[PDB]
Amino acid sequence: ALPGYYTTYDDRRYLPDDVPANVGYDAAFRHFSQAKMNPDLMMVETDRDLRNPADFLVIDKIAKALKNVHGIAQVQTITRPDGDPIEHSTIPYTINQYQVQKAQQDQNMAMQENATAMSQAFDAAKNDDSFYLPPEAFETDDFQRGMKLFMSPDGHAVRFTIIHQGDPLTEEGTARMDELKVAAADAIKGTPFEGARIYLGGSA
Amino acid sequence: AQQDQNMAMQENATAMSQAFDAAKNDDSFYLPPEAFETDDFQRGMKLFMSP
Amino acid sequence: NPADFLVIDKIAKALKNVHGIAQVQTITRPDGDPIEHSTIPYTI
Amino acid sequence: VPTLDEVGEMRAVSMAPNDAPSTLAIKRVGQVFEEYDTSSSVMIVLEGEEPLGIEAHAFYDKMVADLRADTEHVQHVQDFWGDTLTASGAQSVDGKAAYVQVYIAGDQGESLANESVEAVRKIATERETPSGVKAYVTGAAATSADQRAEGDA
Repeated sequence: ALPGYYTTYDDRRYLPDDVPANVGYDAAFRHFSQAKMNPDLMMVETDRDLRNPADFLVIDKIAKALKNVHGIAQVQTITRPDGDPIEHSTIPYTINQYQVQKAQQDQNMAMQENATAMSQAFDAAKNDDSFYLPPEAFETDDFQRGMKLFMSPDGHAVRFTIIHQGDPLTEEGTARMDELKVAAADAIKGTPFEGARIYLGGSA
Repeated sequence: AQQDQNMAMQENATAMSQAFDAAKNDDSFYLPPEAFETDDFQRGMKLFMSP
Repeated sequence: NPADFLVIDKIAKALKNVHGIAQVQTITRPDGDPIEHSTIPYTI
Repeated sequence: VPTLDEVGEMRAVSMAPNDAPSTLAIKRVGQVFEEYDTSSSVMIVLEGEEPLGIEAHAFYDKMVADLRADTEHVQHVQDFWGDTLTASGAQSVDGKAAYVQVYIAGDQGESLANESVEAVRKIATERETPSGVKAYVTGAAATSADQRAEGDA
């Protein structure tokens, strides 16, 4: 029986169902998924203020690197407040004589229509290959509220919420930590973020 | 006013370029043919590339 | 020519992304950093 | 002296060592962001029969106010459902449930954490709720507290 031996870390399996914790777990699993009840937290800390688009690019790169790791369902942060990419953030989104003149005006409107179609296509598919947040959007109160939640008051660090796939309190759930740390370290490499400190925490 | 709108749009394009340069982004890449003629790349192509 | 330069930069990126490699320099990265004013958004 | 059960209950020991990297990371996040200094958190889950409405939001806000009022146990509450920007993440797909993460004083297993969990349960349950809305306190710390309580029982 030695080879097949394995262990689990979810204590809700080792308790009677009538206990309040099991009831809450049952409700949450009825409505939400299991991984959401036990998320993870990661903080990347630097020595300078990150409340500018240039550092936002690196932050989104780190978020993408974290999400691409196997077994990670979704990652939310200042660049992904609800786990999805911010809308209108992709680069493609940013991308007699009188009668003759009006035809050029009509052509311009058609080209304006063409750009809208591409933007809608990129938004509907939740594409996240390219990213840029213009400086004006930083002034909107929506991001002011967000930056006070996911970033420190001095703006020297940003927290990431990481949600696993399936039950996060298994052997694989505990084994996914090293992959996340390696992914973050590789994502930082080559950027001005080099020299930062990474903290990983949570149940797993 | 349309001219002023164009300049503001020109300012917007500069900000994106500055952000991408500062962040050292490297996702997309393209070197225009004209830049190949500059002596800076002429010196480089004689070092990292065979004759 | 630019067409082959695209492939060269792709190879450089693939090499750099390998674990344990600090920086790769070549004709498309003379000092280990990407050449300035080379990103597509810059052209845009 | 009292019975062994009471003495054991009032002299619990934190499950995780201080040197553990996870506890250090959580405390570092708490102290850097100037929100809390603990390392244990619970997730209050509001389950509803019909999709949650504006009255559910009002009840949620009142409960959050009550939680933040009690500085003894609760140290920091992040109301992601409260703000519209992140409201999508907190609320379920069907829209009939929502959860909020609350940080409690004391580390997991330690008797202080169990007392804090009990206080949180009291706060979340004693208040009058909209008909069809029920509160449930769950999470790792709550599971640890239930484990200890059931063993002693």
